[PDB]
Amino acid sequence: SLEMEILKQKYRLKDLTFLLEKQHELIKLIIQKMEIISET
Amino acid sequence: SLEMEILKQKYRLKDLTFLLEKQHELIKLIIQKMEIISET
Amino acid sequence: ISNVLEWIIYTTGIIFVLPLFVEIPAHLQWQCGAIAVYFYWMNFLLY
Amino acid sequence: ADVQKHASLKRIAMQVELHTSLEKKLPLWFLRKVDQKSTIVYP
Amino acid sequence: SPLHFAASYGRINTCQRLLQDISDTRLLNEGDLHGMTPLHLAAKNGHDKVVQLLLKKGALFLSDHNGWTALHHASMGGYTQTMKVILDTNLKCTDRLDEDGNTALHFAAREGHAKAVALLLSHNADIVLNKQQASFLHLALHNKRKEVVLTIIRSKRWDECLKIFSHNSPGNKCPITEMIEYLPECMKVLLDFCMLHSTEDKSCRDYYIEYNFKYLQCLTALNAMVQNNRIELLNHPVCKEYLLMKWLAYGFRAHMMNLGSYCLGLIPMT
Repeated sequence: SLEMEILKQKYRLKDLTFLLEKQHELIKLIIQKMEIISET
Repeated sequence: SLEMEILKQKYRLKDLTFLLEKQHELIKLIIQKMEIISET
Repeated sequence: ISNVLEWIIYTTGIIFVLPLFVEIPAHLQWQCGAIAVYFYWMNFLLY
Repeated sequence: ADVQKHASLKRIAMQVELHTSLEKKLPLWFLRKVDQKSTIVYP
Repeated sequence: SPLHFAASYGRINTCQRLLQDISDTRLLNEGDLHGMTPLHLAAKNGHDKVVQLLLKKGALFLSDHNGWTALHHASMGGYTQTMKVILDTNLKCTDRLDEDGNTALHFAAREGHAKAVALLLSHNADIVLNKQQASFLHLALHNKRKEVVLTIIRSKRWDECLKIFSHNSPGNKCPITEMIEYLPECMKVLLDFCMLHSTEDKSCRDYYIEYNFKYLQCLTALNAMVQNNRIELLNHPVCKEYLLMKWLAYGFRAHMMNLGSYCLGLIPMT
């Protein structure tokens, strides 16, 4: 089945790297809005 | 297909693990700058 | 089988040539020759 | 067609097993006199 | 407790406020549940400012309940910046051993951190066996760490690194016969040094190329390549010239002596 098993592994990896590229842009938003005082 | 389809999966995985290694160093930076009171 | 063919060659190539010292029936000389001459070449492949 | 799957290695495995069998049976002074640490080629 | 958190997460402005009471080092050198100091926690997480601040304030190269130093923790993470700060205070730290005899360079190699290996190996790190009788190069090889093994082979100290192993070990062999077993593309990278080209113009009648065999002798290397099915190293020009030489040296002579003693009967009988 490898000539579609790896195509399924591709779909799984593709929508994983899309989920991480969505998550990276929440972590940048935390640093952008985070309150920093006296621990700079 | 496998003899280039796995090679394409290699690139898709390589620029995923590089995106996580860029993101791990924002999460360390949040703990480094974050104001902490009433948890210590 | 290399160790076995070397006995078939040397025990028979002697009999093909025993008339260098001992007279022997012509039929036994060439019946041994037909075996010795064959196995010398069959066993050359193993070299 | 399964010997031909290994033939390109089997050639070299036969040579390595031959030359090492001779290194186990030649005396050491002869190997030191005859073997050679580097070789030139002129293509 | 509180400074262990502040140092463990690089929280430099909290360290400058806990340590502002600089009248005694009893906190700055303190123990832990795992026996680490604040300097170990800063090194463990790669915080190149805090590991420096603690060394500036009065930290000490004490050790974990496992015997690990700050430099062992810095090496374990590959944090070259924290190592470079430690080595700028006390390069005499580098040789320290844990409970299993691992020098700092064993960890930088085992964890696969090539730029950390380059920093310790270019400084005077002591290449030494651990108490499982392995060198740092065996720890790289038994973990398939290509860029560490390749950095060691590229480095100006390779000719010290290869010599250091315990012959009586059943687990650790001569490193070439470990590379052939675990990382054959490093063995290809090593044999590329063994091809020398004299004139840079292969069409010229004055052209030559030269092969050096020092890694193929102790046929130990080629037996290891056969036993590990390394067809692409057996086909490498250095290996082809090594076998052709070995055959021209005595292999052809011993064969033609044996075949000649047979042929001296074969032909006369026909």
